[PDB]
Amino acid sequence: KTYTAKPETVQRDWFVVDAAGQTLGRLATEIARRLRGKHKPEYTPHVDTGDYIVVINAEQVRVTGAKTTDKMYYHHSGFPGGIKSINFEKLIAKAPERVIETAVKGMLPKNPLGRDMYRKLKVYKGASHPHTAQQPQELKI
Amino acid sequence: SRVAKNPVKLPAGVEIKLAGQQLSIKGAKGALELKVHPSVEVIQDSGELRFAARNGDQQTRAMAGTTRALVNNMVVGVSQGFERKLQLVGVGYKAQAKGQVLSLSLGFSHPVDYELPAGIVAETPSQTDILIKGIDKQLVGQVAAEIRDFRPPEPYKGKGVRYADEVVRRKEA
Amino acid sequence: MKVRASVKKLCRNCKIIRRDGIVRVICSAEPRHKQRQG
Amino acid sequence: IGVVGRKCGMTRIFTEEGVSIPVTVIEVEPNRVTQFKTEETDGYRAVQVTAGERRASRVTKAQAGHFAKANVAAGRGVWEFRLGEEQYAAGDQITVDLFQAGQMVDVTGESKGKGFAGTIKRWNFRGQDNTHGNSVSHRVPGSIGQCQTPGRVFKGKKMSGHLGAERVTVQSLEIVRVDAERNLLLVKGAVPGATGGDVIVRPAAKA
RNA sequence: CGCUGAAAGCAUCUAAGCGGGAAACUUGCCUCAAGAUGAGAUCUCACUGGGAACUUGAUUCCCCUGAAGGGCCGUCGAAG
RNA sequence: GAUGUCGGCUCAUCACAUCCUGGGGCUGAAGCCGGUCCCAAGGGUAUGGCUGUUCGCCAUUUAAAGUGGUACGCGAGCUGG
RNA sequence: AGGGAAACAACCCAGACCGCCAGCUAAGGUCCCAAAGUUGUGGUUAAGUGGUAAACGAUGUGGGAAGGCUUAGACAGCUA
Repeated sequence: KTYTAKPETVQRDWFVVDAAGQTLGRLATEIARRLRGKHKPEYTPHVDTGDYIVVINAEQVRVTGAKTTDKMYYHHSGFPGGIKSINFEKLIAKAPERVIETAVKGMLPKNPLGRDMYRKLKVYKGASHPHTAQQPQELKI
Repeated sequence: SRVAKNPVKLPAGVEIKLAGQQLSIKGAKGALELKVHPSVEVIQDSGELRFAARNGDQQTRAMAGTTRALVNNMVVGVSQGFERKLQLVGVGYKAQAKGQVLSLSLGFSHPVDYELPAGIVAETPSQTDILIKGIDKQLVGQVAAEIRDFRPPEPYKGKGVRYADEVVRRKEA
Repeated sequence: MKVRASVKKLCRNCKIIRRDGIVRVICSAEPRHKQRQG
Repeated sequence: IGVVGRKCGMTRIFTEEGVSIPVTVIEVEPNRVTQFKTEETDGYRAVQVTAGERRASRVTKAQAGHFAKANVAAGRGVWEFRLGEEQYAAGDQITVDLFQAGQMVDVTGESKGKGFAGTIKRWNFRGQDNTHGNSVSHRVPGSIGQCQTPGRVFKGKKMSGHLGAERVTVQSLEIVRVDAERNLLLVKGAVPGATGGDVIVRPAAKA
């Protein structure tokens, strides 16, 4: 019968991404492919096999056309009349690391695996990460 | 005909410091003007300048005309000082420059004290005239507009600040 | 201004400008020819 | 930076002109500095300030060693104040003398607490009638929400429950007199709490 | 409402560039707020015994040991 | 083999096609007032006489006494004209 | 009944005797949720059109035939 992966025998790696002019949703579709594990031959859906990602410049990211002065990010507070909105340009000066997380979070399953695949994503707005001990390799510059 | 074909013919010892990306005109009577062009082709001849263009879009056919008139204004600026004649119309109105402060009397309750931004000087030969001397059109023209919008004119009396003579309309009461 | 759905010239002095995606009419003569949207 | 006082009572003093000034009297124990939080370990920049006289049986050995880095030898309570830029070192009695006459101040206390209050006392919620046919419901609340279409009650409503011993500040009062000999601040107005409470006096925010 | 300015020899607030702009928006003022499962940060205090089984992040048992502290209990409180 | 109908009280929430306050083209806008149209939903938005009345018509105010949705909001919350 | 249209008796596809961890296809599809092309070629749209609509308005733009005047100096512009 066909082989399934085992969670105590899984091997995981450390990648680092530079986002310095990458288009937002074309960058983010290749992170979310490699967090789920479609690049490995031993992929089963019910276990998590995938590589930790570190993203280093989450403020250099680029969007196309007139979308910088548009693209409201709506969310509701719970109270009556509590709808709130903030566009792309004003958001990126407030918290730059939450643009690129909410784009990847919507390209994942909504399971308790999706919450577990989302913990392998680690973004930074700086230029260096506190993970030199794990020694991530570069991919796809 | 197009303005992008006519050359610049810079007069009387005006120095170009061109890097290809950031042209820098330095002359006498004021200096240190510089602009950056997005993508045109600038050749540097024996006393003139011609602005060639790249890819024949609507947006390179439009840049080479704009960047020609901007470079031409930097040449005249170190040559001639840009000025704007603002006259004052009305009783009880006056203006007097005090160094770098231009303070006015416009019939308000408190007097306005307008401050000039940079190396640009307002001289008053009268109580009802302003002369604003500078080196670039856009900065002379901006300061002359912001003085004008303190008390704009009136079709019934004309009682308000008013620049270079031909601006006004009227009607009866 | 005078918001319409059909703007057009009224005298010889009116020029029709499309400023920031909207069809305006400005008149160098009399201001009662100023028309906004159309 | 401010001073931690104690509410003592309301009095009334007279201008010799003829007017009366309602005054709240506040006792100030001199306040020792426990520690000084620099910006480099802690991020922010603050002090710790302590009022005295607690018995030396109730301090735990965690605390008793904490008031021995500085020789504070402390009593009840440990408050903290966020400050812009100043230098306070080891233990320094911050006294009343920061203030002068005038000097708009802010005063934070808790409040007196009322137990479980209905909507009339809590929210000032005018009630139904008394005669004219009314049943048992004489000062109950009215209706809550709409019919079928939200179906729910809507968060944030104004029902009833526990008037507060919550923390309340009154703002922009003024100092009438500063007494260094008996350690008093006299403040013109009302001060939140009960008598014998605890009160913090900051220089004013708005001003 | 503009200032420079082409395309479109002129004009033109716009295509590039550069400003002024309202109780609405975001801070600003008062309160809750690390169950913020991403569960943060400082300072200071406590505890330094063996043995066997089975299999060694070693697990389990037996015996000595119970500190920092906290809780029950009592007198109460402008806290309930 | 049951979804209790009009007006009042209590408590409300949203829309904007704005009654008030805020910014402002044009006027057959002298000044004080206005007329009309674009932008704006932050907080406000009357006590009474007469009728079962909502509506209305009056008396007197006020910066102004807004027009709609929510089973023509709301009876396991009240009344029962 | 099954697959497609986000969920969708009656619209498209196809009519289930039972078992299989076997292969080729239909309508619908091939960036990630979600199985399969970030495939090749030639153009077009900048409005997020695509991803709701009418009289009507407009120097938006791409193509195709038309003409009208013009180095004897046209159209603009500054000059009477």
